[PDB]
Amino acid sequence: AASCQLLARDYTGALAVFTRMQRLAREHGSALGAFSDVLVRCEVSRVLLLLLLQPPPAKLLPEHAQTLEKYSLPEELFLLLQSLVMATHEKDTEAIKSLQVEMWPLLTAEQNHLLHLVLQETI
Amino acid sequence: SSGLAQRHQRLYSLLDRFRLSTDKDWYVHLVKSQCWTRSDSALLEGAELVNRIPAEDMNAFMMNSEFNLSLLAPCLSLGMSEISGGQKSALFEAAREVTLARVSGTVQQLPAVHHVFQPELPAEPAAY
Repeated sequence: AASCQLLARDYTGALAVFTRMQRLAREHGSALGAFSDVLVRCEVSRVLLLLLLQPPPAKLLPEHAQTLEKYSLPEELFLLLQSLVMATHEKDTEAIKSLQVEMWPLLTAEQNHLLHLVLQETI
Repeated sequence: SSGLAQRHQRLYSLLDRFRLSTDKDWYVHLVKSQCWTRSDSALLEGAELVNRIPAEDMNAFMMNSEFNLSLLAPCLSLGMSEISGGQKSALFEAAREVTLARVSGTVQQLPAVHHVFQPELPAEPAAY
Protein backbone atom coordinates (compact mmCIF):
# COMPACT_ATOMS: atom_id res chain seq x y z
CA ALA A 1 0.00 0.00 0.00
CA ALA A 2 3.04 2.24 0.20
CA SER A 3 4.05 1.31 -3.34
CA CYS A 4 0.70 2.59 -4.61
CA GLN A 5 0.60 6.10 -3.15
CA LEU A 6 4.10 6.92 -4.42
CA LEU A 7 2.89 6.04 -7.88
CA ALA A 8 -0.28 7.99 -7.07
CA ARG A 9 1.93 10.81 -5.68
CA ASP A 10 0.29 10.85 -2.26
CA TYR A 11 3.37 11.73 -0.25
CA THR A 12 1.39 13.03 2.71
CA GLY A 13 -0.94 10.06 2.80
CA ALA A 14 2.24 8.00 2.60
CA LEU A 15 3.23 9.07 6.13
CA ALA A 16 0.00 7.66 7.52
CA VAL A 17 0.62 4.10 6.31
CA PHE A 18 4.26 3.88 7.42
CA THR A 19 3.57 4.64 11.07
CA ARG A 20 0.96 1.88 11.20
CA MET A 21 3.42 -0.84 10.14
CA GLN A 22 5.79 0.07 12.96
CA ARG A 23 3.17 0.22 15.71
CA LEU A 24 2.27 -3.46 15.38
CA ALA A 25 5.78 -4.93 15.47
CA ARG A 26 6.37 -3.34 18.85
CA GLU A 27 3.17 -5.05 19.94
CA HIS A 28 3.76 -8.37 18.14
CA GLY A 29 7.43 -8.71 17.19
CA SER A 30 9.48 -7.49 20.15
CA ALA A 31 12.19 -8.14 16.63
CA LEU A 32 11.55 -11.75 15.65
CA GLY A 33 12.09 -12.56 12.09
CA ALA A 34 9.37 -12.06 9.53
CA PHE A 35 8.67 -9.00 11.69
CA SER A 36 12.37 -8.10 11.73
CA ASP A 37 12.40 -7.22 8.03
CA VAL A 38 9.20 -5.14 8.23
CA LEU A 39 10.95 -2.71 10.58
CA VAL A 40 14.01 -2.22 8.37
CA ARG A 41 11.83 -0.91 5.55
CA CYS A 42 9.96 1.56 7.76
CA GLU A 43 12.78 3.50 9.42
CA VAL A 44 14.66 4.13 6.20
CA SER A 45 11.55 5.42 4.44
CA ARG A 46 10.08 7.58 7.19
CA VAL A 47 13.33 9.50 7.16
CA LEU A 48 13.29 10.20 3.42
CA LEU A 49 9.78 11.66 3.69
CA LEU A 50 10.27 14.14 6.54
CA LEU A 51 12.93 15.92 4.50
CA LEU A 52 10.82 15.72 1.34
CA LEU A 53 7.90 17.24 3.22
CA GLN A 54 9.05 18.75 6.50
CA PRO A 55 6.04 18.83 8.83
CA PRO A 56 5.25 21.66 11.25
CA PRO A 57 5.37 20.96 15.02
CA ALA A 58 1.56 20.99 15.27
CA LYS A 59 1.17 18.10 12.81
CA LEU A 60 4.38 16.40 13.95
CA LEU A 61 3.21 13.48 16.08
CA PRO A 62 4.95 12.13 19.20
CA GLU A 63 6.01 9.16 17.03
CA HIS A 64 7.61 11.43 14.42
CA ALA A 65 9.37 13.35 17.20
CA GLN A 66 11.31 10.32 18.42
CA THR A 67 13.04 9.25 15.21
CA LEU A 68 14.53 12.62 14.26
CA GLU A 69 16.41 13.16 17.53
CA LYS A 70 18.26 9.88 17.03
CA TYR A 71 19.72 10.98 13.71
CA SER A 72 20.52 14.63 14.32
CA LEU A 73 19.13 -1.64 10.52
CA PRO A 74 22.55 -2.30 8.97
CA GLU A 75 25.70 -0.52 10.11
CA GLU A 76 26.47 0.34 6.49
CA LEU A 77 23.12 2.02 5.94
CA PHE A 78 22.64 3.40 9.45
CA LEU A 79 25.63 5.69 9.04
CA LEU A 80 24.59 7.37 5.80
CA LEU A 81 21.12 8.31 7.07
CA GLN A 82 22.24 10.36 10.03
CA SER A 83 24.34 12.34 7.57
CA LEU A 84 21.48 13.28 5.26
CA VAL A 85 19.18 14.82 7.89
CA MET A 86 22.01 17.22 8.74
CA ALA A 87 22.64 18.61 5.24
CA THR A 88 19.07 19.68 4.48
CA HIS A 89 19.07 21.52 7.81
CA GLU A 90 22.35 23.14 6.75
CA LYS A 91 21.23 23.51 3.07
CA ASP A 92 24.49 21.96 1.89
CA THR A 93 24.41 21.46 -1.88
CA GLU A 94 27.73 19.63 -2.01
CA ALA A 95 26.80 17.25 0.80
CA ILE A 96 23.61 15.90 -0.75
CA LYS A 97 25.05 15.16 -4.19
CA SER A 98 27.76 12.72 -3.11
CA LEU A 99 25.37 10.60 -1.04
CA GLN A 100 23.00 9.50 -3.82
CA VAL A 101 26.08 8.26 -5.65
CA GLU A 102 26.90 6.34 -2.45
CA MET A 103 23.39 5.23 -1.44
CA TRP A 104 22.22 3.87 -4.79
CA PRO A 105 23.27 0.20 -4.32
CA LEU A 106 22.16 0.22 -0.69
CA LEU A 107 18.43 0.88 -1.08
CA THR A 108 15.92 -0.95 -3.21
CA ALA A 109 14.17 0.89 -6.02
CA GLU A 110 11.09 1.61 -3.93
CA GLN A 111 13.33 3.36 -1.42
CA ASN A 112 15.34 4.76 -4.34
CA HIS A 113 12.32 6.82 -5.38
CA LEU A 114 11.99 8.72 -2.12
CA LEU A 115 15.61 9.91 -2.14
CA HIS A 116 15.25 11.41 -5.62
CA LEU A 117 12.49 13.81 -4.64
CA VAL A 118 14.36 15.30 -1.68
CA LEU A 119 17.46 16.38 -3.61
CA GLN A 120 15.29 18.39 -6.04
CA GLU A 121 13.10 20.09 -3.41
CA THR A 122 16.22 21.27 -1.62
CA ILE A 123 18.01 22.20 -4.86
CA SER B 1 40.73 29.62 1.76
CA SER B 2 38.30 26.76 2.25
CA GLY B 3 34.99 27.15 4.05
CA LEU B 4 35.86 24.79 6.90
CA ALA B 5 36.24 27.47 9.58
CA GLN B 6 32.85 28.99 8.81
CA ARG B 7 31.16 25.58 8.88
CA HIS B 8 32.41 24.44 12.31
CA GLN B 9 32.20 27.42 14.66
CA ARG B 10 33.20 25.64 17.88
CA LEU B 11 36.53 24.47 16.48
CA TYR B 12 37.51 27.94 15.32
CA SER B 13 36.86 29.77 18.59
CA LEU B 14 39.22 27.63 20.66
CA LEU B 15 42.34 28.08 18.54
CA ASP B 16 42.37 31.90 18.50
CA ARG B 17 42.65 32.12 22.30
CA PHE B 18 45.63 29.74 22.16
CA ARG B 19 48.04 32.11 20.41
CA LEU B 20 47.45 35.33 22.37
CA SER B 21 48.26 33.83 25.78
CA THR B 22 51.46 32.44 24.27
CA ASP B 23 21.29 53.15 -4.21
CA LYS B 24 21.29 52.45 -7.96
CA ASP B 25 24.72 50.91 -8.51
CA TRP B 26 24.67 49.77 -4.88
CA TYR B 27 22.09 47.18 -5.91
CA VAL B 28 24.33 45.75 -8.64
CA HIS B 29 27.10 44.57 -6.30
CA LEU B 30 24.86 42.77 -3.77
CA VAL B 31 23.53 40.32 -6.37
CA LYS B 32 27.03 39.30 -7.52
CA SER B 33 27.72 37.54 -4.22
CA GLN B 34 25.35 34.65 -5.01
CA CYS B 35 25.77 34.35 -8.80
CA TRP B 36 29.49 34.66 -9.52
CA THR B 37 30.12 31.75 -7.15
CA ARG B 38 30.46 27.98 -7.16
CA SER B 39 26.97 26.75 -6.20
CA ASP B 40 24.25 27.68 -3.73
CA SER B 41 20.87 26.46 -2.56
CA ALA B 42 19.36 29.88 -3.26
CA LEU B 43 17.62 29.02 -6.53
CA LEU B 44 13.98 30.07 -6.19
CA GLU B 45 15.39 32.92 -4.11
CA GLY B 46 18.31 33.37 -6.51
CA ALA B 47 16.05 33.74 -9.54
CA GLU B 48 14.01 36.69 -8.24
CA LEU B 49 17.04 38.92 -7.59
CA VAL B 50 18.17 38.82 -11.23
CA ASN B 51 14.74 40.14 -12.31
CA ARG B 52 15.17 43.77 -11.23
CA ILE B 53 18.52 44.22 -12.87
CA PRO B 54 17.56 47.32 -14.97
CA ALA B 55 16.63 45.09 -17.98
CA GLU B 56 18.53 47.09 -20.59
CA ASP B 57 21.56 45.01 -19.55
CA MET B 58 21.12 41.31 -18.88
CA ASN B 59 23.84 39.79 -21.09
CA ALA B 60 26.45 42.15 -19.64
CA PHE B 61 25.41 40.92 -16.17
CA MET B 62 24.52 37.29 -17.00
CA MET B 63 26.82 36.26 -19.87
CA ASN B 64 30.11 36.55 -18.01
CA SER B 65 33.12 34.43 -16.99
CA GLU B 66 31.37 32.12 -14.51
CA PHE B 67 27.66 32.65 -14.00
CA ASN B 68 25.85 29.84 -12.22
CA LEU B 69 24.18 27.71 -14.84
CA SER B 70 21.92 26.42 -12.08
CA LEU B 71 20.82 30.06 -11.83
CA LEU B 72 20.11 30.04 -15.57
CA ALA B 73 17.65 27.14 -15.78
CA PRO B 74 15.37 28.23 -12.89
CA CYS B 75 15.65 31.72 -14.38
CA LEU B 76 13.59 30.40 -17.30
CA SER B 77 10.64 29.20 -15.21
CA LEU B 78 9.77 32.42 -13.41
CA GLY B 79 9.69 34.66 -16.49
CA MET B 80 7.07 32.41 -18.08
CA SER B 81 4.43 33.14 -15.42
CA GLU B 82 4.65 36.83 -16.36
CA ILE B 83 4.03 35.95 -20.02
CA SER B 84 1.18 33.51 -19.33
CA GLY B 85 -0.84 36.34 -17.81
CA GLY B 86 0.51 39.63 -19.08
CA GLN B 87 3.32 41.80 -20.38
CA LYS B 88 6.45 40.44 -22.04
CA SER B 89 9.18 39.43 -19.65
CA ALA B 90 12.68 40.81 -19.29
CA LEU B 91 13.35 37.63 -17.32
CA PHE B 92 12.34 35.28 -20.10
CA GLU B 93 13.35 37.13 -23.29
CA ALA B 94 17.01 37.83 -22.51
CA ALA B 95 17.65 34.39 -21.03
CA ARG B 96 16.77 32.59 -24.23
CA GLU B 97 19.82 34.31 -25.69
CA VAL B 98 22.13 32.97 -22.96
CA THR B 99 20.92 29.35 -23.07
CA LEU B 100 21.57 28.62 -26.73
CA ALA B 101 25.02 30.19 -27.07
CA ARG B 102 26.67 27.82 -24.58
CA VAL B 103 25.05 24.85 -26.36
CA SER B 104 26.89 25.47 -29.63
CA GLY B 105 30.46 25.73 -28.35
CA THR B 106 30.49 22.32 -26.69
CA VAL B 107 29.50 20.82 -30.05
CA GLN B 108 32.20 23.04 -31.49
CA GLN B 109 34.38 21.35 -28.87
CA LEU B 110 33.12 18.04 -30.25
CA PRO B 111 35.01 16.54 -33.23
CA ALA B 112 33.91 16.76 -36.84
CA VAL B 113 32.80 13.33 -38.07
CA HIS B 114 30.64 11.50 -35.55
CA HIS B 115 30.81 7.75 -34.94
CA VAL B 116 28.16 5.80 -33.05
CA PHE B 117 28.65 5.14 -29.34
CA GLN B 118 29.24 1.45 -28.64
CA PRO B 119 29.47 0.34 -24.98
CA GLU B 120 30.32 -3.25 -25.93
CA LEU B 121 33.40 -2.51 -28.08
CA PRO B 122 34.37 1.12 -27.44
CA ALA B 123 38.04 1.36 -28.44
CA GLU B 124 37.96 -1.39 -31.08
CA PRO B 125 36.83 0.92 -33.99
CA ALA B 126 39.45 3.68 -34.01
CA ALA B 127 41.47 6.28 -32.12
CA TYR B 128 38.48 8.63 -32.42
